Amino acid sequence: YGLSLMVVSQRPSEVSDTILSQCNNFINLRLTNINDQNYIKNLLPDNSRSISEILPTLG
Amino acid sequence: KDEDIFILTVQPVGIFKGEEFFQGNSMLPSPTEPVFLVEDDILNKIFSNEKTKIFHLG
Amino acid sequence: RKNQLVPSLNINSRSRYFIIDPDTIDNFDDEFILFVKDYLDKYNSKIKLHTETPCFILKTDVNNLSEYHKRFVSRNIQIITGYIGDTFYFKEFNKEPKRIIKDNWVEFKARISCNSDEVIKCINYKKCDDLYIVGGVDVSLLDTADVNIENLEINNFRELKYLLSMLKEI
Repeated sequence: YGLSLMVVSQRPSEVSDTILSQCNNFINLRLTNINDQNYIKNLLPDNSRSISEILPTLG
Repeated sequence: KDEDIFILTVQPVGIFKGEEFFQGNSMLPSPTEPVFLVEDDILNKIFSNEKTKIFHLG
Repeated sequence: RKNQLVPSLNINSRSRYFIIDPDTIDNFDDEFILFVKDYLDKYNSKIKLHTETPCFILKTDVNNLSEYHKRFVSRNIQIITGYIGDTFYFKEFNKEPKRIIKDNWVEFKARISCNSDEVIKCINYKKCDDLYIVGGVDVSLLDTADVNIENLEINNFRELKYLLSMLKEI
């Protein structure tokens, strides 16, 4: 019907998975919570799992 | 046994470009580079802020 | 000017040549050796990461260079001139110093020579990367097409040390 969502949150693990799992594109900034990196790593495409280790290092 | 091997596993926490600090990582020092021990005066410029927002915790 | 030259001085393996003119800088005879010593203690110090030997070229007679060699020998600094007395051997000027990394030994630290045609041709044969000129010497027959020419206008060795990031003040 022509609607889009931009879920912006600093605690991705606290947002409901029903809404985050429907997101196709990700703009990931620095993450320092190990419980947050683990959740977003399992939600990213498999090709980016190797490069998903830069999240705590991004500045 | 023939010689003495003293090794320290150490983790970077920043960089000094010159006379100033720059928090960061992903910097690899080339091997054989000398290693020094930091003085306390340099450590004081870190963990310090502007006088308008300094709150000494301990 | 100091912040303009702070790049290319932070690189360990990098060839730097100098065309210092003794006439321009005052008290050259009594401070040149100390300036070279404090330059080598900072730039040509590491034995594995500093693999380039700096070259110093002075605009003076070939006879006056033996006094500089004697002063360097007295102050316990190993340098090569390339002159055995009024005669230039290019096979000795363009030789790579022998390094033994077990007791921190290197055959020689710097190359201090004259401004003759033979030494100029030798420099042209093995070109450097950064060429520094002090005193406005006639740098014409050097084939300076690859090097980063950087003219320096100073009056005393303190300003030279400040420009090369060897000092915090003037």
